[PDB]
Amino acid sequence: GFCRCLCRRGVCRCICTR
Repeated sequence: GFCRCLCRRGVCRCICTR
């Protein structure tokens, strides 16, 4: 559904999510 840098306030996760 979305493949970008999922940056959360404390942890950044750049992955590929449906």
